[PDB]
Amino acid sequence: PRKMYSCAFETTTKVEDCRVWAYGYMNIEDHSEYKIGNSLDEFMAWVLKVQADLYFHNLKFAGAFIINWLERNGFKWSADGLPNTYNTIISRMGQWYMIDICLGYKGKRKIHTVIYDSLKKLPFPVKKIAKDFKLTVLKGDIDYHKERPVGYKITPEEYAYIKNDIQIIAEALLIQFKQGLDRMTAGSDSLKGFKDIITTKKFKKVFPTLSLGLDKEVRYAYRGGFTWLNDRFKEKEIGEGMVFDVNSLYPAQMYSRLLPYGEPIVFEGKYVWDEDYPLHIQHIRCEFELKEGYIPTIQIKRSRFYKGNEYLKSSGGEIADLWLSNVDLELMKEHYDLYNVEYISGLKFKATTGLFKDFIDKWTYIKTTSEGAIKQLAKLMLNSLYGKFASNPDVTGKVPYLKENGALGFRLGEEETKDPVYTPMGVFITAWARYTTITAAQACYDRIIYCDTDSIHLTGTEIPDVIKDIVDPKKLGYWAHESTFKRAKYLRQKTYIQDIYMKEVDGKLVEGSPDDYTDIKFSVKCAGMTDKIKKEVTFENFKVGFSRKMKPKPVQVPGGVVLVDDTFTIK
DNA sequence: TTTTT
Repeated sequence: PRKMYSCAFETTTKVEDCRVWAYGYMNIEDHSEYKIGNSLDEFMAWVLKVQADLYFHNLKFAGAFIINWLERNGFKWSADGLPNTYNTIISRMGQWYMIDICLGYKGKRKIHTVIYDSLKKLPFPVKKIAKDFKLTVLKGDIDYHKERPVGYKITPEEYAYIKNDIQIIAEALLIQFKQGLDRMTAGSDSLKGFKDIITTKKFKKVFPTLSLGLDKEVRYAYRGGFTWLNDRFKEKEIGEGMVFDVNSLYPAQMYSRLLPYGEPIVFEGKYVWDEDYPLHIQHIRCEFELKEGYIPTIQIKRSRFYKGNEYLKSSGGEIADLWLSNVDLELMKEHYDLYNVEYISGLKFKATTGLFKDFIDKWTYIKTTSEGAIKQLAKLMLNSLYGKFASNPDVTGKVPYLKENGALGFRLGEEETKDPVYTPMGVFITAWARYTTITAAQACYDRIIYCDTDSIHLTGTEIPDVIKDIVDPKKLGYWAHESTFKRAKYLRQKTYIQDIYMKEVDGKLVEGSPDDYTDIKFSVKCAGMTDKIKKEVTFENFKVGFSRKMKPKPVQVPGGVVLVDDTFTIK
């Protein structure tokens, strides 16, 4: 039985002198067992003797300073566990998942101490986890720009802050660990809770593993949410309008849409209706023109010769080679006119609508009859399951080494292959979800402004008649009227601002309407903006260009990493 | 509005 601890480092800001000036660790299953020093060598010695599992919230940060030490202390990265060797799992994108420090072997059992990332399990800021889990959290933050030489003495205040940080993460991790949720990520915790309910044996027969070629083609039909801005509104300031959000978009699809399963069946040319294999993916070649008065829906995989992340109005003289789920193809045919079509090949699948019902009823129930921590975790169980299917085959990531500077550095590693869960289920879930949003936006075409996965934004304050019957504040799969604004401005996908109508309900500010409001909440949404950068934004300064050097970014220096106030610009 | 100091 390996132990588990919540750990955190408080680091220096000096680009020259970067080091741990305070550390802390807390036994997760025993918060009385804890320590808070000020010496990394002190910490690291312990890290080597414990033979347990550690968890730093946002390993990415703390993981740096950890590598720095290992490299300068008889440790070097190694493929497969070796005495005084250390392996790691860092994705090709810079996401840390595990640092496995090996010390040797006792007969067989590897003597090691694995360091994990809590963020991969509780994907939120500590401050947030505190609030949503209702965990005591001290207000304020340790003075970061205070000169701290080596050996500096930690004050009673800074002490409380550090203990508090690791206790918050400990109280959270413990709840999941108290339910089998002992995986590396939330996703895997969901895949776990999901197998418990249907049985691994049933899972194996339902979601068989596919060949590498078969999976490659199925992925050709995979795509994310539907994010799109109507040009008619691009960069213009508009008046009143409203926002609608689907109640649990994915869970909803998983609960009642016809979803694939089983062994696929290849076919040539155009798919032929088959009752036992209702869903399919068609490899098709054609040209197309967006029907007059319809929203674009075709996105050709980024970086080839078609504006990446943009929905095409037409193929523009060039032939398109696409792999589409039948849900995606039915949609394309209603919004576009297709010419010179060629149906090449495809895959049929058996399908049912009862695969996730038990899973979803269970966790929804808990979510409904629970509060604070339990509730959030339940939502986490419910919202992290879909993604696990749309696996990412190639686990090829970075590899560390001491860079010519005394700082941390990386480069590309060998080529490794992980086995696909069941990608066809991923293709249809996201497809079904897009269909949900897109058909609603299209029915509101005359007022549609912006769409983003599970929400549509319309001009006007009155609920559209075509939408009325599927509008409801709580029901799963329904559209909830989330807000109404007095005015707004959209610049680009996920980049806008609104003046929302707020009212008073029992003592707090809540979304209101034109006929009942007392305030106007200014609201900004832009990929990468902060609470600080936001305070400087307003209607007339919000435009393509707006920039400020207020977005700190990881700049690895000798010893670990530092956050330099860099530049942020709306492009 | 990835989340860390």
